Amino acid sequence: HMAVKKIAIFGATGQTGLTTLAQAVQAGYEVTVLVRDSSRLPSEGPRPAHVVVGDVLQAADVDKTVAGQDAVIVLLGTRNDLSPTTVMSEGARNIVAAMKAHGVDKVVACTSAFLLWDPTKVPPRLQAVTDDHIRMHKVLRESGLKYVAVMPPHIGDQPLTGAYTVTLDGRGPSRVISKHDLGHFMLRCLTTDEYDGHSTYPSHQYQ
Amino acid sequence: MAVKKIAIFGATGQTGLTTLAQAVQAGYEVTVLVRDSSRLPSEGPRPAHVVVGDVLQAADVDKTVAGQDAVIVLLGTRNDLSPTTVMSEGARNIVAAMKAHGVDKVVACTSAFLLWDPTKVPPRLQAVTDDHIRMHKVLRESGLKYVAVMPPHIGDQPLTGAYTVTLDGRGPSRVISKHDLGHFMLRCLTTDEYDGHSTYPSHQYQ
Ligand SMILES: NC(=O)c1ccc[n+]([C@@H]2O[C@H](COP(=O)([O-])OP(=O)(O)OC[C@H]3O[C@@H](n4cnc5c(N)ncnc54)[C@H](OP(=O)(O)O)[C@@H]3O)[C@@H](O)[C@H]2O)c1
Ligand SMILES: NC(=O)c1ccc[n+]([C@@H]2O[C@H](COP(=O)([O-])OP(=O)(O)OC[C@H]3O[C@@H](n4cnc5c(N)ncnc54)[C@H](OP(=O)(O)O)[C@@H]3O)[C@@H](O)[C@H]2O)c1
Ligand SMILES: CC1(C)CCC(C)(C)c2cc(NC(=O)c3ccc(C(=O)O)cc3)ccc21
Repeated sequence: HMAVKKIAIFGATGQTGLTTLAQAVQAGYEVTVLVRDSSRLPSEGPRPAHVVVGDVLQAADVDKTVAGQDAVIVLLGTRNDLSPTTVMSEGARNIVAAMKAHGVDKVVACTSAFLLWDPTKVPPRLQAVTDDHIRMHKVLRESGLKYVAVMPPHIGDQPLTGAYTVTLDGRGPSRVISKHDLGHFMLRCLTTDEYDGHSTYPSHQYQ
Repeated sequence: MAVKKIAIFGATGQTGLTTLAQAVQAGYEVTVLVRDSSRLPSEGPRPAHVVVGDVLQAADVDKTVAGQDAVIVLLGTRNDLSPTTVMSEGARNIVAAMKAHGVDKVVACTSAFLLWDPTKVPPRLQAVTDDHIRMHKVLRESGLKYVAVMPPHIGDQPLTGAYTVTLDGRGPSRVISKHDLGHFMLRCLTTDEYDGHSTYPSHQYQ
């Protein structure tokens, strides 16, 4: 019945991206992914409708990915690399410009629950990556787009439940969210305007 | 000192716009150098003088620095991904103009990266950070009374006037509102105590 039907997913080959992609395909979305390496997509796994091979640091590649979409999901990250980086904030800059040029309004983007923390209490080893989450959140907040700021705590390997808590504009009662539940939530944000302009912290107790 | 007339370079950026607004509200006679005056707000506080030009033309810079009591430098080129000298070349023009016109006080903003180990700088920001360093040395070698403002993350929180200022080192917090940052650049015009120092404004925003 397709109010939102065509979506771009950035970071679809990552931990959360892969299950977000699987869930999106099963839910009937027509998914376009931007991937650096097509081999990162599972050969047996569910196939997106459209693959763009390129880099989020090329405006041209982002433009090709955002063209014609109804909404954008952002799950960019640096895997376990804790080095100083601007890939997420610069990627978000390109995504914002592409959305504005192509008339896409809705962006659901994952940073981190550390953006709800006292900034001085972030573990030093995570500060470089958190610094770029901060830069990225500022890019998206200042864009004027309909931006849902997803700020998860630890991403785990527990099941899909669809039963997690969503805390608005503050830290939630648990310190973990499964990658499957986080992906479920990213997609849920496509079906409602209630989180637009808010920060959201999904979390759950797996039992 | 008795600072009434200031030039602002970089007035159309995010920090420059609120520094300009606050300077006009406080009563400074502000001159700005802009490439396109349509980039200045049509409403609210407006500067007293507008020079149309850019910081890479020594004549435009001389026209902007002439007659001033102090200079505020809010130049940026963080669009740049690879070696660039716009900021340091601009500071060279500004220093030459201040010397020619007898202007002694410069308050310039670079980045708190200049107070961190260089391995803290993200690779795609190293070029702009390298030119921040070059601009800082151009101003440190100046012999002019130079306050180096080296802020951390610049946020959009409302003005508080309650931030802390750390001297020659990093402070406790890691963010400064663009409004508090502009407030501090203006405060540097009212005192000698920061001259020849690096300054790190920061605050925790409830
Ligand atoms: N407990 C946690 O792990 C945790 C907690 C809170 C927040 N976070 C944050 O949550 C977000 C998602 O985490 P995650 O574990 O699901 O992600 P991830 O496994 O790190 O995957 C990151 C995705 O971004 C892609 N990517 C990186 N650079 C790219 C580039 N230049 N161009 C195009 N794509 C690029 C990656 O592609 P490749 O496959 O080519 O590498 C990958 O698909 C991250 O930002 C993370 O920092 C994680
Ligand atoms: N973003 C951060 O979190 C952060 C943190 C620490 C430090 N800083 C640094 O603080 C400084 C200012 O902050 P910002 O973010 O507000 O900068 P910004 O938004 O990028 O503003 C750039 C300003 O620089 C002027 N400019 C650039 N090249 C010029 C040229 N040839 N001639 C004349 N003017 C020129 C521009 O004037 P015209 O447009 O009229 O040409 C413009 O007003 C920057 O250097 C930045 O790197 C930023
Ligand atoms: C850089 C990266 C991807 C490396 C891997 C780990 C180390 C896994 C990681 C962990 C977090 N954050 C959290 O795990 C977390 C947990 C609870 C709260 C909270 O209680 O608010 C907040 C944040 C953020 C980024 C990262």
